[PDB]
Amino acid sequence: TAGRVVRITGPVVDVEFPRGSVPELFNALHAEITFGALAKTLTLEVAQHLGDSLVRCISMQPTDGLVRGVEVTDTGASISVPVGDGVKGHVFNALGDCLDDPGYGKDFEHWSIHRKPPAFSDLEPRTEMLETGLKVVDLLTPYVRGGKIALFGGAGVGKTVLIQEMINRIARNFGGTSVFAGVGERTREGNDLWVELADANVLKDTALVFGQMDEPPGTRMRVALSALTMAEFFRDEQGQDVLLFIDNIFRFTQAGSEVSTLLGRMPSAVGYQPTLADEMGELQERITSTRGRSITSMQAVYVPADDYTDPAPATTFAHLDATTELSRAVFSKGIFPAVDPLASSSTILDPAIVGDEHYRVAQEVIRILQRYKDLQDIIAILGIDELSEEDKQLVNRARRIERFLSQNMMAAEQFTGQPGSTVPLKETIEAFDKLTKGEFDHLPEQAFFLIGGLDDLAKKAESL
Amino acid sequence: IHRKPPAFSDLEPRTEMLETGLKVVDLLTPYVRGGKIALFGGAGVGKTVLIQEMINRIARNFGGTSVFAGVGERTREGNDLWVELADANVLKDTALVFGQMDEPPGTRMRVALSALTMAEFFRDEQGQDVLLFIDNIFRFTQAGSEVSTLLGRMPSAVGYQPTLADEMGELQERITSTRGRSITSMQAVYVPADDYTDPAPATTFAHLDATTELSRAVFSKGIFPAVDPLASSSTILD
Amino acid sequence: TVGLLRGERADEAVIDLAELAVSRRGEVVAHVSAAAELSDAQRTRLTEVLSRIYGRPVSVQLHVDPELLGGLSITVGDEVIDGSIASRLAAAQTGLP
Amino acid sequence: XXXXXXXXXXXEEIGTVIDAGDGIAHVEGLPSVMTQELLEFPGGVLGVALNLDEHSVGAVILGEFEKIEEGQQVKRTGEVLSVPVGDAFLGRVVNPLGQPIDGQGDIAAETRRALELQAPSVVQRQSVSEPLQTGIKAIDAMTPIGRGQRQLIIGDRKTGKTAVCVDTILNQREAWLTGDPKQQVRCVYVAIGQKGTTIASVKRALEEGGAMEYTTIVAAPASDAAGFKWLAPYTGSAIGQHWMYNGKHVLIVFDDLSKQADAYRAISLLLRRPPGREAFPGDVFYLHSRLLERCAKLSDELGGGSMTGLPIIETKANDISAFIPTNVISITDGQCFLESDLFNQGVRPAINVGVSVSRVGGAAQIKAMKEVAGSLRLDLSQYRELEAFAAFASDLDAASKAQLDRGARLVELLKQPQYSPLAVEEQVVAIFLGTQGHLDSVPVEDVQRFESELLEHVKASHSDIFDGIRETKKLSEEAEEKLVSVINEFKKGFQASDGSSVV
Amino acid sequence: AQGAQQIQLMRQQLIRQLRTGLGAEAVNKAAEIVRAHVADPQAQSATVDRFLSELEQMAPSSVVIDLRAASRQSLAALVEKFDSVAGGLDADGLTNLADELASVAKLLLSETALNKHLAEPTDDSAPKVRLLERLLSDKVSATTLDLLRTRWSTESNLIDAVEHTARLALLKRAEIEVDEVEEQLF
Amino acid sequence: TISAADIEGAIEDYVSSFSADTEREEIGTVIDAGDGIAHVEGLPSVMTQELLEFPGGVLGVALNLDEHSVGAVILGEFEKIEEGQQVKRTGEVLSVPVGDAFLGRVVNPLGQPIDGQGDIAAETRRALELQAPSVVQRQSVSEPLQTGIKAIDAMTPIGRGQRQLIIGDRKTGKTAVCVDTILNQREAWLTGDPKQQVRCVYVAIGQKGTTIASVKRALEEGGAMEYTTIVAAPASDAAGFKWLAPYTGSAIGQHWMYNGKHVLIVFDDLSKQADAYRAISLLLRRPPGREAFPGDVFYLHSRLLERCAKLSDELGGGSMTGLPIIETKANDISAFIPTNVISITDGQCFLESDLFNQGVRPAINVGVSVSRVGGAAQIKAMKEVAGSLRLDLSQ
Amino acid sequence: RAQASGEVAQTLTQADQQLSAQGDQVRSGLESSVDGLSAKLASRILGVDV
Ligand SMILES: Nc1ncnc2c1ncn2[C@@H]1O[C@H](COP(=O)(O)OP(=O)(O)OP(=O)(O)O)[C@@H](O)[C@H]1O
Ligand SMILES: Nc1ncnc2c1ncn2[C@@H]1O[C@H](COP(=O)(O)OP(=O)(O)OP(=O)(O)O)[C@@H](O)[C@H]1O
Ligand SMILES: Nc1ncnc2c1ncn2[C@@H]1O[C@H](COP(=O)(O)OP(=O)(O)O)[C@@H](O)[C@H]1O
Ligand SMILES: [Mg+2]
Ligand SMILES: [Mg+2]
Ligand SMILES: [Mg+2]
Repeated sequence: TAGRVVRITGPVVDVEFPRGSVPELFNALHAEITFGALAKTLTLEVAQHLGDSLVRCISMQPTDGLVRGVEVTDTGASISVPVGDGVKGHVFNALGDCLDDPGYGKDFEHWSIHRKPPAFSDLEPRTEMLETGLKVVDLLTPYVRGGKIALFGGAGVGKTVLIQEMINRIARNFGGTSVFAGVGERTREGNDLWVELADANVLKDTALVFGQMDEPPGTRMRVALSALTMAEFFRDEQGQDVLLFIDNIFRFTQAGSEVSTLLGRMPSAVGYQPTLADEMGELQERITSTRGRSITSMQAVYVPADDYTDPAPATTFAHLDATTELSRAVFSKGIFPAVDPLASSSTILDPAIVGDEHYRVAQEVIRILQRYKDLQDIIAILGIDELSEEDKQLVNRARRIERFLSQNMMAAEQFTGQPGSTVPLKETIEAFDKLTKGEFDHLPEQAFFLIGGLDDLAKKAESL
Repeated sequence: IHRKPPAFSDLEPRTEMLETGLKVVDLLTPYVRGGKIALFGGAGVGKTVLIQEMINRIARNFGGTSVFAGVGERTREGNDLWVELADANVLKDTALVFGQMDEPPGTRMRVALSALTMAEFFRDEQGQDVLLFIDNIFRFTQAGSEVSTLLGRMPSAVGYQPTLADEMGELQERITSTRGRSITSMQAVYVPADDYTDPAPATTFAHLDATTELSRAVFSKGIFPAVDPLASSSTILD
Repeated sequence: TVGLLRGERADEAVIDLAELAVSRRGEVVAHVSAAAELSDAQRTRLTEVLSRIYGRPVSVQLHVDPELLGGLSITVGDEVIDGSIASRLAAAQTGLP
Repeated sequence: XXXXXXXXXXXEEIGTVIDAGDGIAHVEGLPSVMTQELLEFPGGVLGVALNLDEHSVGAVILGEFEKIEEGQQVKRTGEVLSVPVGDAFLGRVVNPLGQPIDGQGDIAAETRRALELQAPSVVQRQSVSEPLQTGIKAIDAMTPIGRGQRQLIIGDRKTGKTAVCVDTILNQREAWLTGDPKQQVRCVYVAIGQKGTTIASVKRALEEGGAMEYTTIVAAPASDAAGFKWLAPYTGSAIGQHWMYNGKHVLIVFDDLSKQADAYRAISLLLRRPPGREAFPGDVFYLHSRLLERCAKLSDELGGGSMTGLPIIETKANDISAFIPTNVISITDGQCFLESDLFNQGVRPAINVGVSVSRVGGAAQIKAMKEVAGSLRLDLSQYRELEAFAAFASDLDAASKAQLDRGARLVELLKQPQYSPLAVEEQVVAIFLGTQGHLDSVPVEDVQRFESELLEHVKASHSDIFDGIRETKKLSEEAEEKLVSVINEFKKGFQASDGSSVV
Repeated sequence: AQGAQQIQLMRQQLIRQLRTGLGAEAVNKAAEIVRAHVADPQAQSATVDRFLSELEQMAPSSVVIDLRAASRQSLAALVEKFDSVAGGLDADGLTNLADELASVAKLLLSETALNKHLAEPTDDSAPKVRLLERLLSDKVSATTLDLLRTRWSTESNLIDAVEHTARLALLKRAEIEVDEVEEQLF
Repeated sequence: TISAADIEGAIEDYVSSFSADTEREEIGTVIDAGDGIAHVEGLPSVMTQELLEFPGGVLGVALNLDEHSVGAVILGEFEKIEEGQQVKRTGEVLSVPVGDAFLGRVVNPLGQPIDGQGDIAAETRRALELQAPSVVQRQSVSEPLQTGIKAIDAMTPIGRGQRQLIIGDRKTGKTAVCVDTILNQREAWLTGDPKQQVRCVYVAIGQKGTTIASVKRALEEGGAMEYTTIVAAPASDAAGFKWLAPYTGSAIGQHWMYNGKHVLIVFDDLSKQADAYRAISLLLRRPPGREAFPGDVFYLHSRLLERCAKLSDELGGGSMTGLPIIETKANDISAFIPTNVISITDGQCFLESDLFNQGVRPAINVGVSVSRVGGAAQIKAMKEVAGSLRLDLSQ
Repeated sequence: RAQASGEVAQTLTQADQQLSAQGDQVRSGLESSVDGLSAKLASRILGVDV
């Protein structure tokens, strides 16, 4: 005995079941579409109970071709993804289907994507700094080994460049095992990544799960859970340390809104779903470094219309330990990676963790840039000349500090042709201390763009 | 609690100035004895202090009677007022009614009308002039808006009940001083989001002879009592 | 009844028909569950008890099930007696410090 | 026993419209209809069955909804939302339903393809490593477009977007005349919300240039119902995909994609779905991405075909930070922002060299152009800032002045007239003239003439330059020396509109 | 001092761990002992008897109750009119009235507008009675029309009342076997 | 050392004490479930805001009582719920366990432990919606809550029985200030005098687990967990816990308060409570008011904060001091929820990032910040040396 | 500070191992009592001296 479809509205499908055989929430159901070249087996996920033995489900595939009255069979379990050391090296989708080898993973151990987060008693905060080799990050927003990092920004400001750069900075040398969740990003980038990780030979040590934009919202929101399951398996069972890249996690909340509008739930503010914070929290709290093991996560967050006050970014800000924030304005200045020094933040930027020499320089730089950002309102009208000398001396080196935060990243080599640069922390501290104290105030601003370290600064200045 | 306001036949305008001893008030926003006076202000600029100062300055010299309506105000300042009035002798002649914000919408709506019923008794049945203080009369329409969507009214503009104008008028028109029997009303008004355009202040402004409009911009400069000299206005400044 | 169901569920409809039949008989009906059928004397005693727990006399329909390994459970109106020993095992398990 | 009784009890469909309003209808019956099935009504009107309720079916009406009324019979077509497709569409103007609107005749369709067919997955695709020559100097030099790329043409009202895309379509004729499908690009021009006269003008321009041998137009003019505007991009991509999976190369222009957003806003609000930002429904992203992800280059295991997309977006007062602009910028692989403040001065096409980017980059640029032009972008950006500075410099060093004049002459070089696409073999020379400094002696006011004449000089004599470039896609020294000799020989024969010779 | 406090904390946690382990094994073994005891109906019936004694000890009835008041009163008036009709009726005439009431129920559900009009309760119901009679006297037995000559709040309940009267009539015909009908219905 | 006698005695005492009342009680059935909401049929005798008991041990609050259904918010894991299953009534209006055994624990909003250190020997149960003390029962704030922060204790003092909103933007020093205020109380706690030692409650709403743990161990570093309780409604938990945590915190506080103790309550942060209440109300399909917030979002905070005050000597003289935190999107104070809390509380400490970034730390904007009880909550000496510092710095 | 922290760590570890051994000692004794306690609990559940 099994159920029947009785309503269809986009990817959302209502199914009626016998009186006593209603499926539990988040159970997976199978249905058939038999029109033609469009035919396929649909997986539906139970999202609600509507009463009278009727339940409302989210389709993981496009419903096109689904006719009313077709039978629907309950699997009795949630959507299950393959887990195991054999997962590494291959590409998967949200439903556990391998794309590189269709039959792969059918015989592996299967874990449910829906799981409760770790007990509070097993949580412990991390403080060990992670050295990436980017000046602005390592100085003002030091990442945490085993913490949660995020890259915010609008459209067309450097999510992908900086994300693959950080892949080169961490994953290229990380001794552990990596997972890459592509949540609603463009597919061409996924193919580029699948090729690049093989060129660099890193592929054999990382797993990829993709849910790109073309897919309907129902799976577009579950892809994150699908990959997080493999990440937390590598965490809890194998005991390895893990890197969990996710791009872009805003599309998870966007798919949540799309499915919400169909489920019939009333809209919140500007038009997101209610429980937005609850879904995002249920997702993010699972990505945590429990005692004795670690899962380092770098997330990308989209920001529509550059409205940093949009409820979704404003919500996701709460779950992150490090938050690099890109900006349109800094990008227009030609600065790259275009990080906003005053908006970005990191919780471990305190003297007890990073040391006094680092903290003092970071805070002096922040003070200089803040005074600059306050004088901008006059700078824009009357130019620098109107300012008093205590302000003009400050602005002259503020511009230089700002431009020196730029760096010639390895990823940009494919566009600019200039090779990449990695700098150690101590050299960055020395350089910015010298800058704030004025040992380089005599050089022109254009000398500072996209340098790298200090020796490269001298080499470039000599040529001008 | 509920009674229709006095007929238009019995109303006359008031033109006797009330001296308070506040430089800005006495100069730019002269008050009217027997009129309707209001303080306006966003959150935190000090309305509750200024209204207690008006109690200190008027009700001390005032030989008549007085009533204080706590409409959705915070309780600590009501207790401070109850203790202060008993430290002086004024309490012998001052009635107090409290419907503070710890209570649900019903009491926040009807407490104003109850204190106003007491004031109307003093006005009509005795003729002894009286001072009616209300703090804060925005919580009345606020509670109305809170209950609106549950009663079945469709929400209007930024989110007040549609009956706002008439629901507020049925109250305000009762505080009037009919001829030969005065009520001096002093009511504090909250301005949401410091938005003087919000429908509630915009509707309240019409029922008042003098408005001592506080502003956060002045308060941040340390100017205290922080009255905005430009926005504040009075009809007796002729 | 089937000719005029007008939207109700068949099972609930027939059960309401039975409830009407018994009410018109002047009694009420309770649903009883236990691991084994009680004896005739036991049923007469059960009726004698329910006639003291409720005013008008209560008739009974027995839904035997091995879940209630011991004892019996009674449902009437929308009130219930949780007398089964399995509920006692569940309680002792959950009540543990 | 129960089973047999149940079977005994259990022992061409036509529906009826119960409700109709403003481009949407509700239909009774049709128990066996598929979701998004193309229903048909008595008036010769079609519909899309979006919502299937327990008692009625919601159908968005395509075309003249005026002809629908309560009590009309509705019948199944038996086809999921689909359009006819084939090679026969080449040279025809069709409405989103695949029906001919030009009155030129019937369509000898090959087959039918559904619109909701999913894009090719990560494993099926290939890198964008193949040049889609646009013929605009300001684009092929600095922002090259590869086959399988999505290049946004975002700009302001009246800034030459449609002109640029028509030039891109016209440039492909030099390739069409070769029979090999690997070069033989074919095109589709999807017109959404454009004026009928503008579509007619595009039709005429393409006919005059010979582009209609290989271009298909899908017309959803402003007069028609929102549903046509909503479908036009999807039916255009459906026409393209059939060629794409067969191993052809396709170029899709969407002019303009913001009005599909507006049409879907209308449709959604008529269905009473709760709107989001800018009153748009929450799923406009799944509209534009569902459309643009279809564009790809396929792996050779699937046919080496590709489809290139050039979506146009109209920006309110150059506010590139708006909702739909940022949504499409987040989907496409680059943008060529056409600034109006430059268009009115005469910089045409008005490509903003600072904001424009090609996120594929020089991978799809031929080696000749890659060497000659690859420096131009940053040089022009620094020239623009140098000009912004020197605009109020009472005096400045000679080096700044020389860089300023070089920049001004490069800017004057980049612009070109409408409907005048230049082959890459000529674009490389046109940019060589500037980057290598041979223009350093010609007055600005003549530069645009100078280049346009020299390309004809090299066209009549010393053809081995263009041929050597074309046949190897790199500019060899044995040709560069003859090029420089021809340039210096021409400089003596050329003359300005006023003043002296050009040395 | 904080270190020593943590020592004491770990000691308490150890006490808790052994305590919970003991309790869990205790309850599991008690479940085993219970299921071992409950293996024959001699235990089942005895346990039911013990529960019966405990329920005899239970407090006496304390709830009188064990779609709205106006509709309920209309249903009770229908019940009284049926009491009169049945006092007059017999099993054969009872079945005739039941069939007539089932037919009139089918009519009322077919002609929805009539139910929507008639179901509105008002004083001066006599003209409504005449409207009813003009059709009830033709296709319905005199007794069915006499009972039908009877205030309900909604058309759904007014229609259900006809089925109610028909059930009452057929059950009374059965009574003229109450236990048999009840048992077969269950 | 550990002994067998204690373990054996506890196990045997439970075993011998075990008994079941076998009481008759009312039953209902779930007809709808989803997003943390459940519609239950039956339960005629159910009280408004009664605790319903679902079969997986999960609890719920009956907020809506319709003519044919009861609307309940599930306070726990809603995944286990199924349509058609049984639901019991508890016979208890929404209440939480309270007792001085909560000191040092971390508890779910329902008052059950999540620190893992075992069950809590609760003293009694207290309803979460008891009425605030009236104008007559209260007393004038006249004694200081020493924060140890110069910019506050001198310029904008906090007194016992005072409400001082801490209103800032992201990463400005809200949690820092409140944690420091809790830490500074040890020098008074160690005196053992109940009339000056301050007991603390840190309510975490919407905080991520590792942040709650960092706060916990920062308090342990300073010995604050000897007198501090933590009510943790982490991000993962359903909107119900997130909406409820402030009220259970206030109840745990009010018990000590009315027993004659002095209490301090930090809410971190009430904007998350407003968001959770919005979510719950929208799932129950109440028509929202301005900015999609529930119509009565003000009454959510007012009856939470007004319930902290100083009692008169006739009720033991105890007090409860609140320090609610508000997070302001894009550093505008003139918004809906911040301007509500500003009007419910007695004073504002406004933390501005543009001051934090220029060395002024804690980043108290001296102009907007105020303490309306003021110098009455200060020792004489500070009133002398700091009597006008706020106005002078604003000028 | 360092000296006191080292002493604290030593105390913690020594107590850890001692408590492990002591718990191992006592739980063996508890294994004997558990069965009688279970019989008592079963007697409570059934309502008779099982
Ligand atoms: N290459 C060119 N050089 C100079 N001017 C041009 C060129 N192309 C177009 N224009 C100008 O722009 C007009 C046509 O522009 P076009 O139709 O491309 O604008 P558009 O971006 O399509 O605006 P809309 O979308 O509103 O039609 C021409 O009539 C001409 O004035
Ligand atoms: N008084 C101070 N002096 C110097 N640094 C400080 C001070 N107070 C806080 N900080 C630092 O600034 C950062 C502030 O983070 P904080 O703990 O205040 O987050 P928050 O304000 O609680 O934000 P959220 O409410 O979102 O957690 C921390 O890294 C902390 O070390
Ligand atoms: N250092 C740099 N130099 C030059 N261009 C850069 C640099 N960093 C990033 N970019 C450009 O920015 C673009 C980033 O796009 P992307 O981050 O993918 O946007 P989104 O993620 O919003 O789609 C790239 O195409 C790249 O060309
Ligand atoms: Mg990206
Ligand atoms: Mg155009
Ligand atoms: Mg905080």
